[PDB]
Amino acid sequence: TFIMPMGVFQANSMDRYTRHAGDFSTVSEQDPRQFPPQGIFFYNKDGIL
Amino acid sequence: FQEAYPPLCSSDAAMLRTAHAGETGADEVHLAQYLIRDASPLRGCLPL
Repeated sequence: TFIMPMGVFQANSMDRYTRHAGDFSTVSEQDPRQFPPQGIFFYNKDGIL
Repeated sequence: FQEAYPPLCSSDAAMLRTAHAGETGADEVHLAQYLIRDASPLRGCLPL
């Protein structure tokens, strides 16, 4: 049996760190990763996402 | 001998472990936190 957390938001502002400056940038003036997550992605039996 | 061996300890959980799927962190101090590297006789034991 596998268990997986979905909507978990890291509440501490210390825990919301980035390992480098330009890791996942966009064209958007607001980085769309600060927002709390709403899904989770894994692999299938065949390796499909 | 009246001494105490310090273990792998750090004041931040961020630098306690690195992103390479393997070995742990090795940075000494980042800004004002610290990571005291392991000096105990359990250098190559107790898997993490």
